[PDB]
Amino acid sequence: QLIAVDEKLDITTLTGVPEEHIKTRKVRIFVPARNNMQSGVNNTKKWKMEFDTRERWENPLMGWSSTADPLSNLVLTFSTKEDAVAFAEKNGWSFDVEERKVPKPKSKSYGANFSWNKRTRVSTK
Amino acid sequence: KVDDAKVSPPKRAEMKTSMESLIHHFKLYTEGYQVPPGATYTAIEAPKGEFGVY
Amino acid sequence: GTSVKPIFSRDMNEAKRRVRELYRAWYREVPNTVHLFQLDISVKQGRDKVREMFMKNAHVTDPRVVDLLVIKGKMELEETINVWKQRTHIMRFFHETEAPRPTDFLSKFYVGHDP
Amino acid sequence: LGLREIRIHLCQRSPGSQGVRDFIEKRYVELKKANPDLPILIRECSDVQPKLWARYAFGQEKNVSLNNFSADQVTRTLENVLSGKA
Amino acid sequence: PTTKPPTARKYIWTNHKFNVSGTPQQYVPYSTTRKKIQEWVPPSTPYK
Amino acid sequence: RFRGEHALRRYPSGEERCIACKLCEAVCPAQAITIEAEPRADGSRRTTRYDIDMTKCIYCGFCQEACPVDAIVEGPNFEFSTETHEELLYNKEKLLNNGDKWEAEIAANIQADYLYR
Amino acid sequence: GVRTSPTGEKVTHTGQAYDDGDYRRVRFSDRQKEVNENFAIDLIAEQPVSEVGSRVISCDGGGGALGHPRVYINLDKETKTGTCGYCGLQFRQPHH
Amino acid sequence: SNLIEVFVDGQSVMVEPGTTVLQACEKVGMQIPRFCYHERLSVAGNCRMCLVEIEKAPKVVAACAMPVMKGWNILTNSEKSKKAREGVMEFLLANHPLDCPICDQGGECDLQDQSMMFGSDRSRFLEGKRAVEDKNIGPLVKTIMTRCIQCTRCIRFASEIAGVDDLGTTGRGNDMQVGTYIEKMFMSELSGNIIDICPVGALTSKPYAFTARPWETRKTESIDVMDAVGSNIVVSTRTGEVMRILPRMHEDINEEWISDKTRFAYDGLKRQRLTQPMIRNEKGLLTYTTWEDALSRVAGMLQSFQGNDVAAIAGGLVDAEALVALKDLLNRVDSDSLCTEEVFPTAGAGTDLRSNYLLNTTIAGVEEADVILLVGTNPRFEAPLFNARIRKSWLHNDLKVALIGSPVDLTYRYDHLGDSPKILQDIASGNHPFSQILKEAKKPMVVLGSSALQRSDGTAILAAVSNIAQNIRLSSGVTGDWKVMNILHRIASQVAALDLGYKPGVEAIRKNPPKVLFLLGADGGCITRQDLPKDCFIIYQGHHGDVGAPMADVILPGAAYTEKSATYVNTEGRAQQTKVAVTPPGLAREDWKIIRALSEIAGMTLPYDTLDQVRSRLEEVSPNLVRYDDVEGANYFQQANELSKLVNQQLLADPLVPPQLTIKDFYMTDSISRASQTMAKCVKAVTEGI
Amino acid sequence: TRPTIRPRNDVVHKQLSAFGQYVAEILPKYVQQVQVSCFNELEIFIHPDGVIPVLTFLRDHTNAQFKSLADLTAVDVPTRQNRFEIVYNLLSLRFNSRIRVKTYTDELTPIESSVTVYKAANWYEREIWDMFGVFFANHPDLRRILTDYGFEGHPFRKDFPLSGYVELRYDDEVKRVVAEPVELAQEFRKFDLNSPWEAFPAYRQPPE
Ligand code: SF4
Ligand code: SF4
Ligand code: SF4
Ligand code: SF4
Ligand code: FES
Ligand SMILES: [Mg+2]
Ligand SMILES: [Zn+2]
Repeated sequence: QLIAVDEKLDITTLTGVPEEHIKTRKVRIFVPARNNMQSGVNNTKKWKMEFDTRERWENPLMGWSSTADPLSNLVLTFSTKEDAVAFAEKNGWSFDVEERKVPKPKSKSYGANFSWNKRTRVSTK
Repeated sequence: KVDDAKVSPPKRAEMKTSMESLIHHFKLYTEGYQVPPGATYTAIEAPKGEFGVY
Repeated sequence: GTSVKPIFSRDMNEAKRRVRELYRAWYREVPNTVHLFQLDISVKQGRDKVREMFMKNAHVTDPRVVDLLVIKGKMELEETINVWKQRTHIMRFFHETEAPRPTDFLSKFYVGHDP
Repeated sequence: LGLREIRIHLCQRSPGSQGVRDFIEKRYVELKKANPDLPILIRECSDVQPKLWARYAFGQEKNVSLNNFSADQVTRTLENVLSGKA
Repeated sequence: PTTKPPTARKYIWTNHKFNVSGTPQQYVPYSTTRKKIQEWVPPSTPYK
Repeated sequence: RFRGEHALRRYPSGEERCIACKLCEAVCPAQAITIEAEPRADGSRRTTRYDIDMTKCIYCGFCQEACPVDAIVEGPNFEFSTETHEELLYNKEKLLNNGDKWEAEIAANIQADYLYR
Repeated sequence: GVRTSPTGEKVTHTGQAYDDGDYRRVRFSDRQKEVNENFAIDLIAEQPVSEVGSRVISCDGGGGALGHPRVYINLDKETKTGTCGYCGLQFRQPHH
Repeated sequence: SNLIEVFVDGQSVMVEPGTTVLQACEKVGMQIPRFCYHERLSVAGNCRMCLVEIEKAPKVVAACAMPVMKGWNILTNSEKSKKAREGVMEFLLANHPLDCPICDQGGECDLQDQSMMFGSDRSRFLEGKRAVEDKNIGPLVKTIMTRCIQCTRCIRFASEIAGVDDLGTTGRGNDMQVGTYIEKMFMSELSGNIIDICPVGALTSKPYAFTARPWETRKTESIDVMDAVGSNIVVSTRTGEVMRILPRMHEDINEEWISDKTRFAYDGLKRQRLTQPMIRNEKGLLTYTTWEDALSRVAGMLQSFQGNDVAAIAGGLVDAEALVALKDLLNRVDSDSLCTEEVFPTAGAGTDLRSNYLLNTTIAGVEEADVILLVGTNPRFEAPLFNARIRKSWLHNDLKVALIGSPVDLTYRYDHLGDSPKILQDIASGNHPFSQILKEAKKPMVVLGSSALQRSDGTAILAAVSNIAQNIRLSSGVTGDWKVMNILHRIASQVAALDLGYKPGVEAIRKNPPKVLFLLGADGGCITRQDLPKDCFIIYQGHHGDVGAPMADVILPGAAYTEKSATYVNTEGRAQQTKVAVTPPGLAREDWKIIRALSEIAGMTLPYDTLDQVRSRLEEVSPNLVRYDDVEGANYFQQANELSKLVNQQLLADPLVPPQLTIKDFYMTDSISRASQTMAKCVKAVTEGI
Repeated sequence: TRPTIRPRNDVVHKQLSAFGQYVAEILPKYVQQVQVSCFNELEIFIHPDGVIPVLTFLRDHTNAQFKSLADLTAVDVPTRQNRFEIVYNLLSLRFNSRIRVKTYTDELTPIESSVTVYKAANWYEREIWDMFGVFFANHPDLRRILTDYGFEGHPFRKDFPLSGYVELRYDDEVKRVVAEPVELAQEFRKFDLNSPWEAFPAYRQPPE
């Protein structure tokens, strides 16, 4: 049979994550903005979760870039904002949510290029 | 190798001679080819037994 | 209702009984661990560490989470009893080579950017 | 003891903030010209509740709720704040 | 190489060196890039 | 076709072949290559950092397949054991010295295989 | 084209040299700083400019498929030379 | 209503009349290939990559320029469409140079990606390629014309968005080229956007050249602080270093562009930075020291003095968190002398009402007005994106624009009334034809710049402008919620400071010269040591070495806007937050953390310990600062007008003159852009062509 | 279409579809979906309660006889309410065929051990528990198989970092190997490779 729990989901004690990387982290739930160098929109369909940027310093040897936080590369993918919120909440991380930005529809008119009295007329093609 | 430059890299002379070959070489060695979504279990008769990849 | 199924326990009372049984087993085992692994700690230190490990997650109210925690504790006890573990594994519970990390605002401000 | 600033947090279209809205629309100008050198900061709350903040010397401040108050009530409590009482 | 000599280049070493690890001629690595952030230099003259 | 110690090559005039396209850095399966670049004083596209961690490298030869100008190669040398770990972290000067040291053999090896590539 | 620094350290083609204050110079004590002797900028500056009789010229770096990708260079600017973006060789049209 | 039904691959879509085939296709999530079509630019139709097959139609149509018709069945993946794409890509690649390994566009190239996704995988072109000569159009945009695919995107952007007609085509057929036909630098406050719009490596960033590849960079989304527009941006970083700045689309604000100072002055952050605490030694020279020593000296001098003696000045790049922390710290000392360099009139309502000092109409509201009056403002340089929105409304909505001030060039034709401020009174009293013009306008806007409030008679000016707005609201009645009254700010920290209760201006310092001064990023040079008594203690907290640093006794290094999660308030009143891209260099710290640590040392410790607690404090002081995209607020124009009509100071007989008269004075305005070498190159290029 | 494109076998596709219909008819209590891929692989989606009956039927039925467990593993999809996907790969020697059985679970719900059905499953279940944290009920001896003794976390989860949280080194003062928080001389460099242009129209999702 069933037991009918009435608590809130909390799996933090089972994930093995150190206490520092649970309470002091702030994840961001957002849809990435389109790269302004390209017109494609295929990279703005899903939701992303990433952690706050921590310190990076120069290696004394070779001058490479060193890090001390293990979550500097972790990025998750979600179908909806609610799924990401649920994941972050059950993992114990505090989060910020940014609402999805959509380009508003525009009214395009090729004939407006040659208007008789409007300022839309184009001097060159 | 398969004569499909969107999967297999072109020859070096083609990459250094024609535009399409250079573009495909660049993209295959930086991003790599995209594989359509799906899942397979493929198994061969390896010398130690059945060797498979899901 | 929430329509959930258990692992072992139906409510928190059975889970607490399992926790007490695991605590008894670990408390009994500590002196043998000190003898077999040739640890330089005392039995009191080992039992204090066991109590601290138990208290680290004393805030859990989900019986399923408590059940899984007890299963993991039994796994660790089985590793300790059979000597699969080595002296380094036992001594990792004490963090002997880690310098203390200060917790007040001023020291954190002095050392670096991390909050 | 020495008042330095007055802050009112009233929401734009909540029913409970109607009294504070009416007070600001009617009697705020008179209070402002009566105290031409007193900062009375009007700011907007979210859906929680209305409030009024009063700041004194050396960083001391306390807040009084204005929920469901009418214009008369908010004028009353505000002029209690602007005198050496409460 | 007697019958088939290699191509001559101005940059090819004229003197071969063997494995110099463990000697004072051993290679020591270092960063080959310049400074990233330049600091502000305070003025050298008094202010009052 | 043997894959050995890495080297950086030059054109017959002495100008470097590498143009900082970073294809080798992108394709490297071990993330063993680190590159930085900027316009040279004469406007050329050249690197300021070209490091290969040889204790990260798996010697797969992907970098020399990806290179479009044959700038980075795996040369025939295989006897380069060291006495310290730091001697196996190559920077650009070390790789250019290796290229100048082994070019006479590297060019002949390339002449014998480029028709299979 | 190696020139020495005030501390005696050789200056690399990239221009990196340790400052007097810097402690990292200790790694070169009882050892040496590896510096390549052939500055490619000075070597490519030595090459003569080719003169051709067309507005467009092609460069592949020499050696056919052993050079760089083949590119075409415009030579209309009379007060300049066309430079290959891969090789650095220069071309021009006969003037004066 | 008037929606019609069309089918994209057999799926029914209801669309408005005049909708193009491309828009109908994207209504169901299918993006058509494109090179010359940009949704914010005029349709060209030249590339021919968007050709698709309509069912039962023998000829393919250009999806970017063809209006959909009822009952049409677009076939985006048919054989004819695919073959058209392959042929067009083949023609595009025939003359393209083999430049990908040396091209900065490589890895983020539309030509590359669309060749991979819609073209063939090999070539059958067996001829020689063309090669065109390069052009010089300034120190900002690198030009390599051989890569040009003749999209004509740059020409259309220059004509329509930037208002500059310097770009065009010369010659015909294969020989046709894009350029200026003469040596002329395409210099504009928005010129750097042609790099983004160009789909190939023909136009690229010159400061960015050869430094990074797109797959390497890590993207951080934050806000621009170089003005009060608050443009949304993306910070590209690699291995702990800022590489470049890119626009991030925000329809209400910037939309898809950023100004050249926003794009190119990031190099300023790299040089002249404060990295360690500094104090004065025996010889009066600044000497490196630890955090503890400097904090102890500042705390001692802060405990030594109380009340009016302690004072502070906030600069142009300060965030809300640090402002509220400094305000709390000085309030604990019983000080109220917390001031900003930018002056706002304090008469009447002053800072009490939020509407008095904000752009009430908002940036997106410019697209609805038909008459806008600008007084003492140079929008093109002060708020380039706001000027761009004004030009967009001028072009697409026939917006009528009038200016009061010196006849600056705004890139669009406006009506010049004059520069004498008497015209303000003539319009207010109804004795001006433009008063009648405003009377008849349905959605009028009046915009007064903050640069005209810097004069001695600026307060009177505010009253005069307000009188005009009252007359408009009276004669034209109430249109509902239109908010004719507006103020255009040029400083990123000004509105947040005003919200916090900071005293606008700096006159309180002059009338009560203090002994302990706090310079929070104040580099405007408004107060020297002449205006202060001798042996005065001056503390500077900032990130750069500029006007305010060498005059201080203790230096506390802070973090720039790329190195912290900070709150900034827009001219409209919208509150936006930044994100950490790279940590502060050396020993520099977060500003609010520095102030909180100093408060702990001085004994008057502040309650908040984490950033969330500081933002809770910000909510306590002003709740609008934690609503991170809200821009709607109540309007109290009537009360402000009442309180503003009781003081009658006279105007000045000095024509209004904008601080930046010409383009050269646009580039270097603040601490970061003064340390930028790219901005210096731009200034040199505009002052002399060569 | 001839030289470079993989050939498709229609006869095999028909047989697998018919057998999937057969299995779905016989066990309606547990089968939620039956699928056959275009490269001829058959999948069966079941309810977690039917793990044992379905596997037993597929092993013991005369028309099935999948007597060998080829592979058993898990896949983590964090966007799903049931995080984990359990995949069984079975091979039939009698009929020279392969089949795949799938089910789902979350972090707190155990799955029945399939050890009684297959002897081979004992190690696979241990690996699933070690790498993902999925608990299997009635396992003969469930414990870590691949990770170090006392290792904390489940490394195959998407949320777990690639380099982990701790490293090992030898310490001379305590004269043993010690564990400390990971610090890296060179941080792993994250690449953003995905193209902003769609690759495969046949898999396009509705725009919601
Ligand atoms: S051989 Fe392979 S692993 Fe080594 S550097 Fe080249 S690409 Fe990287
Ligand atoms: S070595 Fe070759 S592949 Fe690597 S950056 Fe240089 S030119 Fe590109
Ligand atoms: S712009 Fe042309 S040369 Fe540059 S990466 Fe794209 S296709 Fe290659
Ligand atoms: S420079 Fe760029 S935007 Fe202008 S025509 Fe050429 S490809 Fe198009
Ligand atoms: S996008 Fe339609 S012709 Fe260019
Ligand atoms: Mg471009
Ligand atoms: Zn060349």
